[PDB]
Amino acid sequence: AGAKDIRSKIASVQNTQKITKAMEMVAASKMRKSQDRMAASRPYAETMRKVIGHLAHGNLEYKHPYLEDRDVKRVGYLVVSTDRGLAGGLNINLFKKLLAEMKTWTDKGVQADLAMIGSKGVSFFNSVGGNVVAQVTGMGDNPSLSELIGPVKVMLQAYDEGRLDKLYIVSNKFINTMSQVPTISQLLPLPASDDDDLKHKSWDYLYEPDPKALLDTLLRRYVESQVYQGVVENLASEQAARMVAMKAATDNGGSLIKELQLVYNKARQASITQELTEIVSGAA
Amino acid sequence: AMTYHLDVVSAEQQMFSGLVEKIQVTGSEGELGIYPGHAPLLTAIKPGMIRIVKQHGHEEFIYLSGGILEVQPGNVTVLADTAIRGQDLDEARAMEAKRKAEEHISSSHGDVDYAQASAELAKAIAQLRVIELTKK
Amino acid sequence: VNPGISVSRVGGAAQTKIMKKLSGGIRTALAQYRELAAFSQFASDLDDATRNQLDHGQKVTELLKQKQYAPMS
Amino acid sequence: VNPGISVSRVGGAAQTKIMKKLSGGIRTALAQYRELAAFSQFASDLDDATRNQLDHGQKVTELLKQKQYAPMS
Amino acid sequence: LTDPSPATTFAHLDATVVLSRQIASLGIYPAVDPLDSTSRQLDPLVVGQEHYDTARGVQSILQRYQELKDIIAILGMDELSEEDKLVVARARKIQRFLSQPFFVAEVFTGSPGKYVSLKDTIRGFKGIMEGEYDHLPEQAFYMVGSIEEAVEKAKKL
Repeated sequence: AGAKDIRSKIASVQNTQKITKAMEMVAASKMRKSQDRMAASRPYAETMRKVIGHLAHGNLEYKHPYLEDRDVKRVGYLVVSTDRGLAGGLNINLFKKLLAEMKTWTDKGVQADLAMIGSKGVSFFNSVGGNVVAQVTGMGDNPSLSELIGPVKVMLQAYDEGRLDKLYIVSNKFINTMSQVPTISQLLPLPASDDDDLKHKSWDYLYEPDPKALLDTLLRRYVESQVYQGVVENLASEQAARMVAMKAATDNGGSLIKELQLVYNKARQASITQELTEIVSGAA
Repeated sequence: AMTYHLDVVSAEQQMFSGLVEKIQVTGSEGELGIYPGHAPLLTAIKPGMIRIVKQHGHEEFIYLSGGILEVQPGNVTVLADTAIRGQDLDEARAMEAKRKAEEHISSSHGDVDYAQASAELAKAIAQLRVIELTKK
Repeated sequence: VNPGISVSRVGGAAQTKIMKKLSGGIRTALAQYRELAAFSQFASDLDDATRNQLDHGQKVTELLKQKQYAPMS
Repeated sequence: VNPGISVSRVGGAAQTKIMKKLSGGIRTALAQYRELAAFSQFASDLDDATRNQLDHGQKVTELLKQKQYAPMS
Repeated sequence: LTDPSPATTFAHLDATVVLSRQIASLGIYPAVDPLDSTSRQLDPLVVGQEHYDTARGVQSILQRYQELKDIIAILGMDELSEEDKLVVARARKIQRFLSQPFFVAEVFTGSPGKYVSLKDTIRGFKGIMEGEYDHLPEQAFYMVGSIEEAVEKAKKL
């Protein structure tokens, strides 16, 4: 209505604000489960670095294969991407800062190697272009290291092969519930944890094998569970700002309701007006 | 039987925990006498179920996926490789991941909220004919 | 009919201890099973709150309908 | 002009056997193209099939024109 | 409009004009509404497609950012393909560029603006048509001198 329009319309704005309110709620529970779940993945990676040093004082006296990570041809890169929507703009935040870093590598001019995970930035860096030797996408909410395997030894070649010297590693996170940390790292650094590698393993740990093997695979474990945590927090951020935007969009329609209040209210008055007009006129 | 703070951890989250006076298994080395009182040492174990005297005589066989376990002096905890990382596999699906790069591969989160949502996206976003109603 | 949108001046004013007293909690609870149904679709997973309400109110809601030519004792 | 908002009862009856013959698909893209149009309503909603409905719908849409001064052969 | 003053008026006039709150609402130095105004003398023959074509692109781009107003309003403009941002880009920019120095401005706008020749209008018409500079702010475009004058801006501004 209004006249036939502003109210049918404005009502559509009710369907709007309502709809996106249900969005605020949906994406809210999403947020809560999102971070709540998103906190899990730390434990054994934490262990891995911890002990890694711990021996690695005395143990570090032997050898570091990946102390270069990959050898210097590329400074590699890594992409995660959206399986869903409404979360937030780390396509802009992360993909922006990402393109930026890319410019920094062009500044370097050294080679670089990226791999898409997630669907979106698979479609950004697809769109935006780049080198993704592997492209992964849209695992949904489930981070799975075994799912990561195909990608894991996907990259593990060139890095292991010494192709991509450093690398780039970008992971969103919820910095707070509020604050959401899009993160981007220089990957394929020697992650270089010497911490408990200060104190010679004071418990002299009989080592069934030699260390460097566990350096490779076990290291993959540490950084990997690290990845599960980081992408998880990316989900914390995700469903967080999801709820946020969901709410704000739930908000927008009110002003419209005001205007249509001026077509049905103002043009209400107008209808009244013509009513007077031809009421008189035909009434003569 | 409880001794030495026997924990079980995994990447995403710790597997289990306790104090197990005896842990009955055969190390990747070989038959491993279930014991309290073993020295600082490093270990790994294939998948399978290991009875253990754990806290208060509670001995149980617990299947594994393959994974690593060791004891600092007196320090007991367990890590399970979620599985043994697939030989090739990860490297075979590397080719996939590469083919996935090469021959595009994409997945998504399709929530009935995301789905029914997008329904409201075309749908709700469509059917705004007041889009012309405002002016200046 | 419109549920309490129909609004009578009299109402349970004439209703009895069973009727006034015992029969009380209707319309708002109705609004519940209504409102409890409400969010369910877009934002989902209504617990046995709304399930055990909206449906309980959808079940009782079902018990409501009285066909044409139905008087009530 | 506004098609299908343009509605004339005489119609392609006078379209001769081929004109009679070939005249069909019009409202189709009036649907289809415009139907294809609907996909935009959700940002990034399209399908390769629908992409063909903007190939016929939108591309075949790109087909038609009539000038400021148009004869027709 | 339906006022036969305006309504009936549309009849007799060769070219229609509007002095409007629109470019005033836009704050443009013009402070008027052209967008409907018809120069009957504009023949794509006459205009060429210099003026003719450039004009058609106006009809579109008009409909373009014009259209964008809707959903941009809806969700914010986030949902857009960037190409929209190219349209609204040349909208703020080029649209602004239309806003021009005109000598008489000196009175109303204490500063005189500039006489503006048409060949340049085809020129910059290409430029922003090219989005050639693309650097010049819509501001420099706003109340612009000619393409170069707004490009002289683009240097400074």
